[PDB]
Amino acid sequence: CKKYDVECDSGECCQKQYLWYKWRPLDCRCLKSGFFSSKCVCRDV
Amino acid sequence: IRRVAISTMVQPIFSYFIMITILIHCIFMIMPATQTTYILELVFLSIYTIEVVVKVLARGFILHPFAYLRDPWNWLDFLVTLIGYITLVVYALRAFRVLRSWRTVTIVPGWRTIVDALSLSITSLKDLVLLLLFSLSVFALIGLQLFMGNLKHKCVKHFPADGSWGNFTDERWFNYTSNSSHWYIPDDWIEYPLCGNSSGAGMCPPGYTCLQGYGGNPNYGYTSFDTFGWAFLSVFRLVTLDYWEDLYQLALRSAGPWHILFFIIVVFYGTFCFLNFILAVVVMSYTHMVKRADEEKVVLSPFFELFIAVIIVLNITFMALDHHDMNIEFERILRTGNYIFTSIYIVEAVLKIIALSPKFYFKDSWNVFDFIIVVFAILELGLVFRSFRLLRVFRLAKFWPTLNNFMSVMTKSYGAFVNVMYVMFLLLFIFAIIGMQLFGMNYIDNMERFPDGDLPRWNFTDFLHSFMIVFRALCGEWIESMWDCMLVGDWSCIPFFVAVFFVGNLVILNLLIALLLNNYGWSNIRRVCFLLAKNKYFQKFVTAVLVITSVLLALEDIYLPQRPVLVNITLYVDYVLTAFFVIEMIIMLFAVGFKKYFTSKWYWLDFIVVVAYLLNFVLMCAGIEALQTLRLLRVFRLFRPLSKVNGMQVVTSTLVEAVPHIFNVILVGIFFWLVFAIMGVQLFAGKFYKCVDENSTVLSHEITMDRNDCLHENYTWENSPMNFDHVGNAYLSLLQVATFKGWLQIMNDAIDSREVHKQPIRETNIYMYLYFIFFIVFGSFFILKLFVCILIDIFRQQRRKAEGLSATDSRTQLIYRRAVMRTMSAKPVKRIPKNKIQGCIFDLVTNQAFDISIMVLICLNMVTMMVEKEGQSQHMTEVLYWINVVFIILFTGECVLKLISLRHYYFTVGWNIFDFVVVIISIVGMFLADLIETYSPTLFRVIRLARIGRILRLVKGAKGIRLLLLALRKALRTLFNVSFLLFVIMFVYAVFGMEFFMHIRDAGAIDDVYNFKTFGQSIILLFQLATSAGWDGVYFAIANEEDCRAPDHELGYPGNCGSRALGIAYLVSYLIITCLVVINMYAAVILDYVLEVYEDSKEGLTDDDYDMFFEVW
Ligand SMILES: CN(C)[C@H]1CCCC[C@@H]1Nc1ccc(S(=O)(=O)NC(=O)c2cc(Cl)c(OCC3CCCC3)cc2F)c(F)c1
Ligand SMILES: CC(C)CCC[C@@H](C)[C@H]1CC[C@H]2[C@@H]3CC=C4C[C@@H](OC(=O)CCC(=O)O)CC[C@]4(C)[C@H]3CC[C@]12C
Ligand SMILES: *[C@@H]1O[C@H](CO)[C@@H](O)[C@H](O)[C@H]1NC(C)=O
Ligand SMILES: *[C@@H]1O[C@H](CO)[C@@H](O)[C@H](O)[C@H]1NC(C)=O
Ligand SMILES: *[C@@H]1O[C@H](CO)[C@@H](O)[C@H](O)[C@H]1NC(C)=O
Repeated sequence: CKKYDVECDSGECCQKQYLWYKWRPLDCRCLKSGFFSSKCVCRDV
Repeated sequence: IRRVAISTMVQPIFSYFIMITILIHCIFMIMPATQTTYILELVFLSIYTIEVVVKVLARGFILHPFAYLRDPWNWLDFLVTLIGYITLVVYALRAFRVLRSWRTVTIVPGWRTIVDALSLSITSLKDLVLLLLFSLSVFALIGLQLFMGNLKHKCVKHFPADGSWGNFTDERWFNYTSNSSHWYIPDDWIEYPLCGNSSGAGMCPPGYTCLQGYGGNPNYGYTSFDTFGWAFLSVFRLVTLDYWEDLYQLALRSAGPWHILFFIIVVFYGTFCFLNFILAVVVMSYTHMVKRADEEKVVLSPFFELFIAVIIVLNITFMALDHHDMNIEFERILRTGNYIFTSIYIVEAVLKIIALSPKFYFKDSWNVFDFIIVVFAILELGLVFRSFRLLRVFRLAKFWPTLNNFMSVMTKSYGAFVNVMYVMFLLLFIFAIIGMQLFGMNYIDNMERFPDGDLPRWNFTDFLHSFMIVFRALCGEWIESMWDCMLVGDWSCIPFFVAVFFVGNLVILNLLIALLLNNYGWSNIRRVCFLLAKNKYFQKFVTAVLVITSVLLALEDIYLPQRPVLVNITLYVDYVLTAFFVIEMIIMLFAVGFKKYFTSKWYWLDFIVVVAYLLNFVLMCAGIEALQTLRLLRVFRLFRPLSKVNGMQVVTSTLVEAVPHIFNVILVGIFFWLVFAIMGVQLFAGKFYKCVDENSTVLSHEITMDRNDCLHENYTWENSPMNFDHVGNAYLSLLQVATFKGWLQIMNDAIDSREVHKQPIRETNIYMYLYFIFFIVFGSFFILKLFVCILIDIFRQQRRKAEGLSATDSRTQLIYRRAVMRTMSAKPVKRIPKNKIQGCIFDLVTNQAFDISIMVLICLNMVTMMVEKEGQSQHMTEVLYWINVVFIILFTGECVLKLISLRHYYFTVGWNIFDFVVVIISIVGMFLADLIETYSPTLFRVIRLARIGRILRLVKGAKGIRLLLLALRKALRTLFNVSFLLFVIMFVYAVFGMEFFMHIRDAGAIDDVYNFKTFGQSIILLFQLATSAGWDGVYFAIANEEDCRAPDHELGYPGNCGSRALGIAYLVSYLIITCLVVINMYAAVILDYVLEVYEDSKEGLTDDDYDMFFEVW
């Protein structure tokens, strides 16, 4: 598994991460990265 | 010599050489000055002197009829050359050299029409200027009388009884009260809150007393009614609707809610009437110029077309579905769909090119557009070219008839539009250069005067900011920039900004509106029931019942539960009204029958009300609390009686015939705003987040570079309330931008925006302003100004039909008919003088010298009124009172002499009657002024307004002012009907907003004084919102859904949370119905009548012509 803010495709995201002092769940979202372009990264729900 | 000068002067090469030199000079004025710029100014001055020498040796100086200085163009050029040499020999003067750039207007073809229209409008505005000065002066005097020092009211802490400040003495109390540290102010506020002891005004916290005459006025002391100059500035600001909600709220918080009446008058008379006169003058000027200009003089089968149309619509929908923070499945779908769409487009292009021979295929414009799209798509998937994807949306124009016709109209008359836009941008460039030169250094030299010593976001530091500030003023916001300019500058800021407002807003934008207008324009029972239905008394009774119950419905405020009697009255009225509605529906069903009852829209409305009330009654019988929204539907019965008012038929007919066009324009605007909103989403999605601390303050990028650093320091990663995260948010933010309300914050977040998950930096992305500018041109100056044009056309037609005129008659025939009808009614009259002494008085009175002397006396009395100010000694007040006594005595002498001279003939003339009434009022005032003031100050101040009566005589004798006032008087009934419709709409929205947002917690524009708790406060808010002023704050308050506690039905707590969806529906519907439809009606009405008057005084006969004829006869 890989950490927060890393490329992922919805099936390889860790359940939770101890990032910024709380156990935060992680889901692989996909965030704006240009015009009609987006980078898919693992971030907390 | 002379031969050479003539031969060289008229060659086009010389003209184009000079024009290129001027354009280069403009480009160099944009950039900062250096040594290179100095030498290049010398070069440019040399070129201009060569030009001037050539021209003068060609023609002469002034002597000849066609000398050098006989043309204003040469006057401008020669004056600017003189000024350039003066600046070289010996700073503020060197800005105006930019005026040379005006010559560039001649490059664009078709410029003569626009220049002539502009010049005609300016020359025609003279009489309007006189009337504007008079009306603004009258309103400034009224405001000075009403709000003198009211904006200095402050909450002062009581003198402490603990004795820390010491044993009380009058000096000690004054010393404590004057200290600024004892005035109430909430933390982080920059201005002291206003207070007032009148009912409904701002209250002070416990231990605080509302005092007057301490501290400074709001906004660095620039917003007050303390002097006639300041009152004049405030009145002009209120007339222009520039940030007027702030002054409106300050005045009502210091004085009391009833003073709303004042703002109603100035807004109605100043905004809905005069600015419409300016618009009418501009429309006539442009129409005259255009009239003169005109006088001078498989793959090729419908199924495939439908398939590609639906594919295009699907592609537009998927492009709109893009947004921030998506999941992987969604974007995989979207990208796959984009690939499929590109594949379909390639197949379309190849099948067309093969089926239809290549030579003919590229001939069609739409085919080449399609091929351009295909090339851009193949490049995009080859490899930012993804912006060009937006072009696909315009493909829908081929298939949408209305949009196609809109685009065809725009393409038909592009020349005039480009000329107007070029003139607008050239004027903006000239004003930006002048402001950059005049106010450039002051913002830097005197930064300390600013609230934090920090440069404000809008300034004149560089060319880009100067252009932005001037463009903002042209949009309509000039008072705040003027405040900052005065803070760092001097008086010169006032004429500048104000000038920018006239030229840009009231002349150029009105001219663009004028272009838009020119181009886009069992037997027993049934018998008894029919008899009872047609009966007049029964209908009046029903209307009275409806109106009484509707008015009662406005008493249901936040205090209703504390009035048990009112609750009982409400409940019993609900039951009686249910019975009444059932009986009335039964009577109407016996009268007209089922078929005609259920095919009428009004009877649908009545039936819906009946169903809602029966539902509520069965709920109350079942023990369920009544739905309030359902029982608020009875107000909707007020519209049928409202439509039956005398003269109201024209307004409602106009509105019902304008609904289809308004809907079509709304659809087209939705399309264009969809394009702009997709672009905004792609530009600013996810980039409005920022790091904030416990206090809602943004942090420096030095301390928090991004979200990781933000959260490591236990901070908040907060999103801006208005953003472009998806298409709906982009719609709402673009609505804020186009209406010019809340746009400042949106552009600030927009230009501080950086990559996602990064801290915004002040003005790191300045050029993003461009994005908004374009939108404001194509979404506000064009799409939002079509409603008024549609209304103008339809109201013109409707008034023609209302008056019985045939649709086929031409304007000259109508003017001839109006002249003939005027000639039908006319009679002479003669007076007889005395007896010798009385005859001598008669001869004295009739003489025009007497009228001019009275004219002068009235002017002097008006000036004496202007001299009054706050803080003047009691001696000065006594002296002014005695001067006014002298003037009253003189006017009373006038009345005595005229009565003696004219005997009973004095009262034949209406203005004589006005003078008589005014004189009697002034005499009674001399009797009662001593008594009234001694026995509330407000009562004396309000009753002293009758003083204004004897300076209103100044309008008597004017010709153009009389012409405008006659136009206004012919349109008074229609204007009153429009206002009554507006007030009924406001009543409906007030009751519904009282139901919805009566418990929301204080936020934004909503506070203790301004909210929906009572009907009066709701009406105050809705009157403010009917002009679209300050609706961003109201939206923020009523759409808030965070940190709100839900209602507890068991405990009876109603809640304090808002509703974003309900807030959006309420506010957007109100803005569309009032700001874009009903308010614009005013302009429509005005223009028609004004035009009707002007063509009488220009190409026809006017009542003054007959007046002269009968005075002679
Ligand atoms: C000699 N002694 C008569 C003067 C000096 C001593 C104190 C009293 C007086 N001082 C003075 C105060 C104000 C004005 S003023 O110029 O400010 N006011 C007006 O003239 C004016 C005032 C009022 Cl109350 C007014 O009543 C309204 C009418 C409407 C219906 C019935 C009442 C009409 C007026 F014209 C004025 F000249 C005179
Ligand atoms: C027919 C058209 C052309 C004109 C409509 C008339 C308006 C000028 C009227 C209608 C309702 C009136 C409002 C009804 C209720 C109030 C509340 C009133 O203040 C109070 O409630 C005083 C008590 C308190 O504040 O404690 C102040 C006047 C005001 C806003 C009125 C001001 C004048 C209004 C807007
Ligand atoms: C206001 O009160 C504070 C508190 O003692 C004092 O320091 C200050 O000097 C006072 N202001 C003036 C102008 O004296
Ligand atoms: C908010 O401002 C106060 C005073 O300006 C300051 O203590 C801090 O910046 C914020 N408050 C707290 C408790 O941190
Ligand atoms: C976040 O900031 C902390 C503090 O310096 C640093 O140790 C950490 O590596 C950073 N993580 C990321 C993903 O930037």
